[PDB]
Amino acid sequence: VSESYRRRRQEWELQYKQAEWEVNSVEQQINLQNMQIKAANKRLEQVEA
Amino acid sequence: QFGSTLLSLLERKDSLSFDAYQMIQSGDLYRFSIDLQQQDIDINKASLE
Repeated sequence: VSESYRRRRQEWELQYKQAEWEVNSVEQQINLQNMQIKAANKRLEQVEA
Repeated sequence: QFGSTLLSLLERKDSLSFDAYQMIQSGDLYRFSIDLQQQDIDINKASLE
């Protein structure tokens, strides 16, 4: 029975590691849209000018 | 002859000066719109980054 502990442990441990890289990943959308919003805001220059 | 002359040439000045203002003043467009590519390049770079 002593191995059952390690077995149950490891899937949770790896899922936490999964969450780690996933949170690393999602930063992309934040900076992508930061660029999008600022550029689009500047784009109004062409119209108003 | 004076009348006709001045008329024609002044109308020339007018027309050319219209397009003159248009061309000289609106020519700022490319510098103004440099960001169009100058930041979308970073947009695409950030993807793989």
